[PDB]
Formats: sequence, C-alpha cells, structure tokens
Amino acid sequence: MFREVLPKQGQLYVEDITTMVLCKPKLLPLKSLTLEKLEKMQQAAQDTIHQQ
Amino acid sequence: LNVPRKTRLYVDQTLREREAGTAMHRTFQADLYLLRLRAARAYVQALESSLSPVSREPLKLHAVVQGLGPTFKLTLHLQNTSTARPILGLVVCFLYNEVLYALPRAFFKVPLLVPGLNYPLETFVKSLSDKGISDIIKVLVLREGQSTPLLSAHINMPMSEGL
Amino acid sequence: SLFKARDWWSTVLGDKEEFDQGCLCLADVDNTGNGQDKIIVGSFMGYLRIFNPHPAQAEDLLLEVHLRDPILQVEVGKFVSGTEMLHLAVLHSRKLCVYSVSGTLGNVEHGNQYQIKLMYEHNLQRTACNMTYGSFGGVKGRDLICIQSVDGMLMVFEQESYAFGRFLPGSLLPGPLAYSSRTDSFITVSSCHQVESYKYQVLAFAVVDWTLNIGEQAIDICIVSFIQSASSVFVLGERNFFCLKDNGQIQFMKKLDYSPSCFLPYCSVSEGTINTLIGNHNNMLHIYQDVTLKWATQLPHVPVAVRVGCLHDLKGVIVTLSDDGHLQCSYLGTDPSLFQAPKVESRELNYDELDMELKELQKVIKNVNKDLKVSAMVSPNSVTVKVTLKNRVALQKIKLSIYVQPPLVLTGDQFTFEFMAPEMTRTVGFSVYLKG
Amino acid sequence: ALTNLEDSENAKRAYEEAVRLDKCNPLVNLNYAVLLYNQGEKRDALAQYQEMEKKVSSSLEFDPEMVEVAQKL
Amino acid sequence: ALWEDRDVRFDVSSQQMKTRPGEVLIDCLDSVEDTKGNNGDRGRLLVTNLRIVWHSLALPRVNLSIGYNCILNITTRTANSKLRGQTEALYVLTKCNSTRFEFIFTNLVPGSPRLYTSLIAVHRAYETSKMYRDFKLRSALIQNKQLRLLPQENVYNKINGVWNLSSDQGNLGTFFITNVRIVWHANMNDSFNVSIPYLQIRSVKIRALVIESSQQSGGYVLGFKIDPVEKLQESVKEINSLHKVYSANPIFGVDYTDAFVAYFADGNKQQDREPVFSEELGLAIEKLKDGFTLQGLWEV
Amino acid sequence: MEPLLLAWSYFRRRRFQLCADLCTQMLEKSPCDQAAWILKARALTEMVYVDEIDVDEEGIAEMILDENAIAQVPRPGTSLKGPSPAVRPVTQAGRPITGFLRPSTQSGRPGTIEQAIKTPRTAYTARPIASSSGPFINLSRLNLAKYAQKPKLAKALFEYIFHHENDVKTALDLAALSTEHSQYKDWWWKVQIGKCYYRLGLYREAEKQFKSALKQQEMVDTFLYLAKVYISLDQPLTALNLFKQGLDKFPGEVTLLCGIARIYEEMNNISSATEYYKEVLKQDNTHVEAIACIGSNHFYTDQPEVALRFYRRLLQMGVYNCQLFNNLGLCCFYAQQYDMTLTSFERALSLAENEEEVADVWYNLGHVAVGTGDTNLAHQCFRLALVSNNQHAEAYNNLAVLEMRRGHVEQAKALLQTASSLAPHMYEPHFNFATISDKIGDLQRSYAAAKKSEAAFPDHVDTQHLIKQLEQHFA
Repeated sequence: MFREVLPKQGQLYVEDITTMVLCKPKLLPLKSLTLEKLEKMQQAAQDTIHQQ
Repeated sequence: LNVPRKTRLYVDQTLREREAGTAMHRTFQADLYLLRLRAARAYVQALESSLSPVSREPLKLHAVVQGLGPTFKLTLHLQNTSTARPILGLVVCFLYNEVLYALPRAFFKVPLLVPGLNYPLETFVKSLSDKGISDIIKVLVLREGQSTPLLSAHINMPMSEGL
Repeated sequence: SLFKARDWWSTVLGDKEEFDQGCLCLADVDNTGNGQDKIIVGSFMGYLRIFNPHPAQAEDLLLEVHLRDPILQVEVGKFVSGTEMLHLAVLHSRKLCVYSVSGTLGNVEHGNQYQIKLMYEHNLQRTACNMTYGSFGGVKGRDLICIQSVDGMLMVFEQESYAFGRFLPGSLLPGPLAYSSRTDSFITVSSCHQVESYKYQVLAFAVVDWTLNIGEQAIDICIVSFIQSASSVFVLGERNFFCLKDNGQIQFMKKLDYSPSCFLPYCSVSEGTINTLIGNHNNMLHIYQDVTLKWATQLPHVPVAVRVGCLHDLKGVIVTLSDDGHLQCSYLGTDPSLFQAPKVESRELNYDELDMELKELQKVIKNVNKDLKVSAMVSPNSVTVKVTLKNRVALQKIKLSIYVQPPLVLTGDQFTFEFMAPEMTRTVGFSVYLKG
Repeated sequence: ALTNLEDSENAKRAYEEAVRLDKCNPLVNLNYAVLLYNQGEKRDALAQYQEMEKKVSSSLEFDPEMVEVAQKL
Repeated sequence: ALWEDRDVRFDVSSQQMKTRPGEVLIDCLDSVEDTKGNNGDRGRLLVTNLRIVWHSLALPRVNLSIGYNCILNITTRTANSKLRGQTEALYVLTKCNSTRFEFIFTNLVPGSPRLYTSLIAVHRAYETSKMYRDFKLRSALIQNKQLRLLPQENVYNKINGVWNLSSDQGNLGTFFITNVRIVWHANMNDSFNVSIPYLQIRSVKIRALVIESSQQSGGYVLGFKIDPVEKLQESVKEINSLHKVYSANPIFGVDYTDAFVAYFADGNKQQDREPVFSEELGLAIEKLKDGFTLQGLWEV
Repeated sequence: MEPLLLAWSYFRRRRFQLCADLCTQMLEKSPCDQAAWILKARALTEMVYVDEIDVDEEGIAEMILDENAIAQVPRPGTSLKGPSPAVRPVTQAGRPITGFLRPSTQSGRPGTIEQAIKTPRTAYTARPIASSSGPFINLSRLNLAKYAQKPKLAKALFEYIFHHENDVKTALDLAALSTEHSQYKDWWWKVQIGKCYYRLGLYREAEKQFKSALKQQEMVDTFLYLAKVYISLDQPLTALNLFKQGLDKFPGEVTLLCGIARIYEEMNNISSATEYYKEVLKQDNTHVEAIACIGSNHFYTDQPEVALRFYRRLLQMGVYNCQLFNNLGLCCFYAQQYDMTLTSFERALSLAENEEEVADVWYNLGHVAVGTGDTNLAHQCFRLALVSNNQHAEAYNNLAVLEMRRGHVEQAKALLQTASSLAPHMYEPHFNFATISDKIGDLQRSYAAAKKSEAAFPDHVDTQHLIKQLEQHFA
C-alpha cells in the first residue's frame, strides 16, 4: 500500500529565447443556408452542362 | 490579472476524467495509431501521384492565377531551395482540358534555377467555353531525362465572366 | 436522445402511395367516449386506413378499406342529420361520402370487426380541392361541410344535401380554407397574397368582410379556439408565420428561415399565449410560444399534417404522416446523453495487420527519401513531319504536342489519344513552314 | 502515470529507460522500487533501493517512502 | 426460427453468416472498412436477400449482421474530393427491440462503389413485400369479390362457407389457399379477413382447423369450421403438404461481448425511460433523469 | 388524380418538378389555361428562389468605383469602413476569422482595383468576386400593361421575372404598372420596386419605397430591407436605431436581433454582439449563427469547454458538416477530451466536399499531432495540407517551423517566403523569416520582414524588440 511520490517542483524558464512560432489552429467557419443554396445551384448548372 | 474562470462544465469534465481516465487514454492511443496509419497512407499516395508542390532534389513551386474575364494570367512561382547548387535540366508541362482552356505553350523549359531566387514563369490561360465551366489545371515539373514528374501543382480555374 | 422525436407505435403505410394535408385525422370516429383517439389516413391512391395503436403489432390496424376513387381530406365530425355521434367524411375529387365506423367485438383480441357504412354520398359537379367543417352560423350539434373547388368555387352542404355554392371573387390557385367560429367567417388565402375573411351569412346571400396582404401565399390556415379569452387566427405561409387578430390585422409574425410544411397550434399553457408546433422541410419540429422557440426535435421524415392527441393513456403524443407513406406517433426525447467514447473492451485494435500496413507505408516513405516510346521522322521534301508513338503497357489520356520555334509555324499542334491497348502504334502527321 | 493506466510492462521499460538516462536524481530509483515492490517482486526493488542510496536529499515525502520501502524490504 | 431479417447480431459465427435456404446472395464488395467502431480494420460487405452482412476479411470472426426489418434509414455519402477519386460511404440506422444502432461503411478503394446502390433497391423490395412473411389483420385483400394475389402467388383451393371460431356473428366467409399464405375473408362486411403466412405457422392440427403461430405473432390460435368433415380433413392434409413443401425452400418474395456498445446511435444510451406527461410543454415527454429540469436542459 | 389538382398538390408539398411536369402537359393539351400557366411559373421560380435579403455580394466594382457614403473620414466608431492575432487567426490586417460565413460578408475591403485583382478571388467575399453584382415564357413577347391589370397573375409573374430570369428592368416595368394599378396602396409592390432599385444601384430611390412600405404595414421584411439599404450607404447607427424601432414593433424577433449583432460585429465591438447573440439564443436556442459565433469566441478566449458545449448543441440538432466536426475535434482536443477528439477529425475528413476543407482538416490534425509531440506526424499532416491546397500559407509556415526545428534553414526560409507571399496580412511568416535571418545575419532582410510583421500585427512585442535591435545595429 505505497503511493508513488511525485516531484512538487516544475520546470521554470530562466530566459526568453526567440523561437519560430507556428500558425494557429483554424476553426472552419460554418455556412449559411443561402450560401449553400447558391453553391449548389452553381454546381447543378455545371452538372447539367456536362450531362447533356 | 486576467487569469481565466472555469464553470460547472470544467469541474464535471475533470470529474469524468478522474473517474474514466483509463478508457480515454486507451481510446486516444488507438485513435492516434489509426491517424498515423491514415496519414502515412495519404503521404504514400501523394508520393505515388507526385502531387506535393514542395518536394536531395530540392525544389518548391506554387501556381497563382490572376484576373477575371476570359483571359487569366497564370504565374508559376518556382524556387530552388538549397545551400549552393543550381538545377540545370528541368521543364514544365501543363495538363488541361483542351476544350475549355487554350494554352499557347503548354510545355516549356525553365531557366537555370539559382538557389534562393523565386522565378515567376507566367502563361496566359484562356477560357473557351461559352458557358461558365471551371475545370482544374495540373502542372508538372520534371527532369528532361526522366518521365516521372519531379513535383506537381493544381489550380482550380475560376469562372470565365465571358461575353 | 436530446432534441430527437423518440419513437412510439410507428408504421409504413402502403406501396409507394401518396398523401397530402387533410389525410391524417385523429378523433373518436368509433364514438367510444373514452378520450383515446384513433388514427385515420386516406391517400389519393384509394385506401382508407384506421388504426388504434398500442405501444408493428398486427391488431393495431383497425381496418384498411379500399375505395375506387382517390381520397382527399378525411375528416371526423357530426356529419349526420339525426344524431350527435362523430362520422367520418371522405372527399374524393368529384365525390363526397359520409361513413360510420361501427366496431363489433368477438371473444378474442382479433375477433372484432369494423364496418363502414356509406351514410350518404354527394356527386360533385366541380372538381373538389379541399374542405372545412364546422357549425356554420350559430347552430349547435351539427357540423356542416364547406368544400372548395380547384377553380375557386366553394359549395356548402348543410350536413344533409347541397345547401348552396358561391364563387370566390378573384382566385386562380385555391389556397387553404378554414372557418372561424368566434367570427362565423370563412377565411382563405387567395392567389394574390390576400388573406380574406368572408362572413358566412354574406356568402349565403350571394362581399369580403376583411383582407390582409401578407407577403406570400399560405400553405395552411388553422383557426384554433380552445381559448375563449382572446381569439386568434394562425396563417402559415411558405416563408413566414402569422398570427392574426379577429378584426384583420397581424397580432404577431415570425420570419421563419426554413421551409414549413405543416403546423398545428395545440393546447396552450400560459395566460393568453398559444403553443404551436411547425414542421420544416429540413426534418424538424419547432415548438413556439407564439414567437419564441421553446423546443425543437429532429424528426425522421418530412412531416405532412402533424397532429397531437391522447393515444392509449398517453396525452399529447405527436402523430406525423409523410407524403410517401410513413407514419409515426412519437414523444419528445429529453435525455441529455454524455458525450464520451464507448467502452468496448471486446473490440480491440488489431495491431498485427495494421502494423504490417504501417511498416509497408513507412518503408515506402523512408525509401523514397534516399512504358512509351516516341519517335519523329522528317520528310526529305513546308516539310511534313510524322511522329510515331508506341506503348508497352496500356496507357490513357495521351496528349501529344509539338513546339518548334516562334518563327516556324505548325499546321497542327495538339493531338489527343484516349486509352490504347498494349503494343499499339499511333502515327500523327503535321507540316512545319516558316512564317515571318 | 502509466502504472495507473493499466499498463505495467510499458512502465517497466519506461523505468528502465529512465534509470539508464538518469544520473543524479534518486526519485526515479525510489519510484521504480515502489513499482517493483507493488508488483510482488521484492527482489529488484532492493536493487533500485541500493541504486538510490548510491545516488545520494530535501523532499519531505521522498524521505518517508525512502524509509518505508527500506524497512518493509 | 428465422432471425436473419429480425435482429442485429455482432461477432456472429461462421455458420450463421451462411446463406439460409430461402436466402440468396446478391452483391458483394471487398475492402469495405467498418466505422462507428474505430478498429480501422477492413472487411467484406454482402447484401443478401434478407439481411446485410459484414465480415472483417482478415479476422472473419468479428462481424456484423443487420436485418432488413430492423433498418430505418440508409444514406450514401459521396465526398472526399479531388485528392483522390469520389469515394462513397454507407450510413445505416437500425432499431431492434427499442435500441438504436448506427453503422458506417467506408469504401476504401474508390474503384468499385456500385454496391451501395443495389442495397437501397433490395431494401425497397424487402418492404414492398411483407404479406409474404408477416401476419396481418383486416387488411385490404379482397377485390370486388375475389382475392388480390401477390406476384408469386396463385390460389389452390376455393372453399365457400368456412366459419371462424374467434367471433360470434360475422363468421361465414370464404377460405383462400395459396402457395405462400392462407387467407380467410368474411363474405359479409369483407374487411374481417386474416392473412396467415406459412412462415408464421407452427403446426396445423385439429381439436376445427387449429393453426398456431410461431412465437412472433404471439400464441395466436386460429379456429375455423366447415361443412361435413370430408373436405375438412382434405384441406388439413393438403395444407400440411403445402406447408412442408414451402418450408423446404422458403420464398421471402424479395424481388430483384461488448461489440454492441461501440455502435450505439445515441451515444452511451440503450434505453428509453417511461414516457410521461409534461405539464411544462403539454406533450408526452420522456421521463427526466433524477434532478434535471426542462428549462435547464434547454438553455446552454 | 386529376391533372390540375395533382400538380397543385405537388406544389404544396414542394416537389417543384412534378408540378411543372404535369402543367407542361396540361398546357400542351390546352393553349388557353392560365391556372396551370402561373402554377408552372411558380414552380420554376421557386426551384431557384433565394430571398433577396441575404444576397449582398456587392463585388469589386461596387467596392471602389461606387461612392455613396456621405462622410469621407467619419469618427472611429460610426462607420463600417477582441482576441489578438496571437490567438485568433486573421484574414486581413485585422478582421479576425468569424463563425458562420454568410454570403453578405465583406470582411474588409480593398483599396485599389489592382490590389483586389492581384489577391485571391475569395479573400473579400464568401464567393469569388465578380466585376458586376426551351424557355417557358419569352420576356419580349408579353405586354406587361395587360398582366398588370390582373394582380393574381402579376405577382407570380413578377416573382418569376425577378428571381428566375433576373430581368430587373422588365420586372420594374411590371411592378410600376402594377403599383399604379393598385393606386399605391399595397406595401408588397412598393417593397418589390425598392428591391429592383436596390439591385439597380439606386439606394435612396429604394429607401423611399421601403419607408413608404413601412408606413403601410410593418413587416420584418421591410425592416431588413431598410437595414440593407442603410448599411449600403455606410450608416450603421441609422440601421441600429431602425432595428430597435422594429423590435419595439416586434418585441422578440430573431432576425432583427441577429442583424443588430451582425452590425456590431462589423463595427468590431464584440462586447455587444455577444449580448445580442445571447438574446437570439434566449429566443431561438437552435440559431446556427449565434451559436457558432459565441462558440468561436468561447474557444479563442481560452475557454474551449464552453465552445465544445456550444458546438455539441449544433451536433445535437442534426447538423452534419465537415466544418462542424473539425470544430468539435479542435474543441475536444483543446478542452482535454481525448476520447472524442480524433473520431471527429475522421468524420470531418469524411464529410469534406472540397480540396480546401480537406487541407484545413489535415492542418488541424497536424496541430493535434504537434500538440502530442511526434513532429513527424505533424510534418506529414502539413505536407498533406499543402498537397490538397497549394495556396495554404499556414501549412507553409508551420512546416517551415518544423524544418528549422530539424535544422534545414534554407528549406524553412523558402517556405516562409512562400507563406508571406501568399498571405501578407499574416504576421507569423514575416516574424519567423526575420528571426531566422537575424539569427544568421542579413539584417536588411530581417528589417524588411520585421517591418511587415509590425504592419500585419502592429501591437506585437517580439517584433518591437527585433526592430529596436535592428535600428540599433544601423548606428
């Protein structure tokens, strides 16, 4: 019945070093209903043009 | 300070994590294994088709389209990315739908690429369809002694706005 | 389960049949008197079906009779001259038929039969479109029937015979018809965006009592009257949702962002307000307190003519009927369910085959990081060049182009070959000449 | 952490990596001794205890487990 | 007796996946990966006559069997654009004995997605044909005076004046005998008709024409009585012969472990609490869970 | 059963193919039948209908070559023309990325025709910019002076001409004849004439009709139309007063509150747009717009669990997208729910109907991977984001960061140059290029890059220290 002991002290930065930054995660914006309808009406014309 | 504040959602989530941490760990490791699998799969498929515009043998190419109207300016920004080594024999070949776009010179040699300079190599694409039809255009950069493209790029040509 | 319409007795109702509004009715056509309603559905394919559902099961379908001509807008009201017992009205395109669903019992759950008798009929000169029923004027204990026509005319039957019939002034496409009892008025929505109310005795004497120019044409109009405090008239357009007063002006309106198909202002809760529920074409139900959404649910099908009724000791069950043939009684789902990955100790990740595939792919990756013959022949004579290409493997999407120089001009530039079987030769011929 | 994630073999190999890659921190040795003694071995737990005592001193709670895994071994 | 088109089973045996006598395979597709269970393992999909089967194709033990009388919605999703070919995906929603599952089937190799079409087709054929393998009361069977036959059905014996020992005064009615099902209408208000399929019959004996149901339509004992018993025993023996010759090869009239827990459509929910009334909304609502409230579940 | 009845019932049930299919018959059978005529007209015009309120492309020509705002340099805070770019991704010099793309989004405006042309076609609108923003009936054959007498025909005919054929001039002719037939007493014809004007270019001549229609009968439609007109004249504070007037008329309308919130977000004071989106929620609670916006704002102001709740709500309401599931993945990972994280990204990759959506999902998977460690998986994910969308600048920047982590400086320099060439409005590629240059030397390139960084994110900190050090080296 022994519990493993954890260090109570973390790692602390002692100087700020210029590191190359990464771009940030990108939440894909949702669409409206008018926009979806417009895109689908734009692609349906293409489909009928190709299907003739 | 601006130290944030956590609502009931946070304590309920931490309680779930404290009571069901093992299942979360296991399922996240399984998901990570499957993600490594699928990423390696897609990387190998891209290497097969040579669809990466960034791929010893150092290069980097990306194609920009400019302009509305039936005539678009398509400029390929190509760049040799190496310490000091030029690339002598390379050539660019375009793949398009010959019924929608009229490329004057769909194949041309590229100048000696000096390491560090972005070469803009531009062409004039022209939409031929009287109806608005947007079709992709592929670009392949390849050696002159080889037949497998060194790298490739894609461009979705916008609508024509013709007359 | 949250925001889903959890399922109750549900069924599919035929072989690619087709329904519309007015089809789904829900009342005591059996005249038991106990309160439990019974579903009635009639398609314009012909079959009239009546159900007494219990929470799939065989004995649920009371009867599935078939009439020859199509069926429009089954209704349940006191459509007989003598008694105060509910009778079932079936409106075929050129026919009216009052029936009576009499159920006799046997000494077993499935020994009980149900007989419909054609109490009376009515030949319809014009082609019927839809109808309404109510105690026209101030009569009580009677349910007269005002049927419309596809060409505007509205004909009124006083529960026995052809009372009269008057043409609607200025209508082309017949819209939804209803009858308000607190004002004794037939309210319709003409083709020209006008919600119009006519007093009954005015039409009986043949005009417009009042009009309101809503922005569109309405799909349905449902005058609800279980509240005697402040009367209102609901009008569901194809783009908006109005609740009008009794004088003729908008009490309030909602600008819906979806496409409604059906609505039903059912029993209310607060003082003065009226709960209502509307069905998208996006497979959802919305439950407003007259403007304000109080709940929403994700239905299975596109609801046509929803109803709310007490079915087998459960009050307020929502009965929906699609136009393809589905039907479903349902209750709202109010169970917020933890979002958490399922614990399936049985299902393990097969490390052997997956590691084989990953070793293969990683081998390809770490390895890469370290078919056709063309020939040209020029003639010895504007010289004609001929290019022959021959493949080893079968190839596809072949494009052959020629580039000489600026001054020299070719009579042919591009040549397109489609798929070619292996060991097949292709020759092209063009001519080059100086121009400049 | 691993020890608490129902994966003791991975904890074994991780502790081996650590003890090979650690030089002047006895906490690793004491924790590996605790893992071993809880695994019912009590044999290599003495090896990790002796490795720790060869490495050595201030933490209040690493002192007690030092003496409790000693006396109980 | 017959469960292939009535249940949804997981980790099925190598024998229960085999085509039942009346069953018949239609279409197959290899490399169909299974999802909604993130095992990332391939398989093989089969659209049979009565159910859809999927077996792992590498560890064929782990598998899925979904009956057609237990599916609600089947949706095909064409996505995953130009990067590769247009690959499809199959979403099946199932509800067996009040438990909702959902399975997803991803066609890995984009070179053969046609399967996902035929399934839809046969599913319609499964639902447009339920008078072949199910029991129904008081349906719309009779024409002006005759029976409306199914596609693969012809009458055998045409008997008039056959009583029904389940009612009191609406009995005397015709008795139609066919190769798929046996029906009786009432010849007087001819909507009291019963259409029993041979599939649901368990044993036809006499105690009088007693017909028992096969534990699916309940213990529905049907009793009929005819003229002097000569034709009666004749009908009983011919009915038994037809029953056996049908059960030899069924028809079905279709023209042309913790595994469950990882396939729930709701998410960690296999349940439906008792639907009780709701004074707040005025609708029949599912019972609330020990402290929750409607206006507290609605807000965010 | 009957032709006209079955066709009209198909129309009621929103079939819109069968309806026309029976009317075409019914019209071939009888050359004199106007019921089926206008019914087929309705069906045709409603297969393509889209309400004019939320169609505000404007385009490149309107953006520069059309000046309508009275004030040229109005006070900051009264014209349309939060988290810093160090947290929230951006699209222009400012204008952080929004939730709920709508086809009326302008999201900044270009300065010159050249800049608008030489930029990506979809960097100022939800759709690529445009310079300008047999047949059933031939418009040149019918005498609108005779259909105007019959309003039952005139209304459907105008809807056909306007929304199907898009003939604003003939539509306006018909609407003028109709309005003069009604003696200017029906608000609908006034609203339609105002719409004809508004898409002809005449805003004041449209505001006149919309005001005169509001005087007839208050409707949410006319309020939103005036809101569009006022926003076109660059007058936010007039549109807000008009919206509060409308809410005084309709006490709890959701579209009006949502328009107020949209105007407050265009003016970029989120502290009131959140309040108005919360009012929308108190009214609707299924509103995709308000839920998405409050969810994004909750995610980026380091509260990803509340955003995960707000997006699980949209998941509960049957919404099934690629955007929604990638959002759920980001939230689950950053809210520390590692069980439902990667399956959401898998559903996203499954649902993506594009090559840019797939690239964004692979970009976010690379973010997940680099948060897990194992920089090789993130390397592969960024390269796949590039392979899917060649003009993906964030993938270039992150892949160059990982390359310089490995050691390959020239690869990182070239990739950062490509990123800063594709998206100049971003600050990370410029800052990283300046940093690596200064690390090796080349203080001229470091200055030319750090100054563009300061031009992109002008309140940065490390950019200021870099510029100070550089200007100190120059003396």
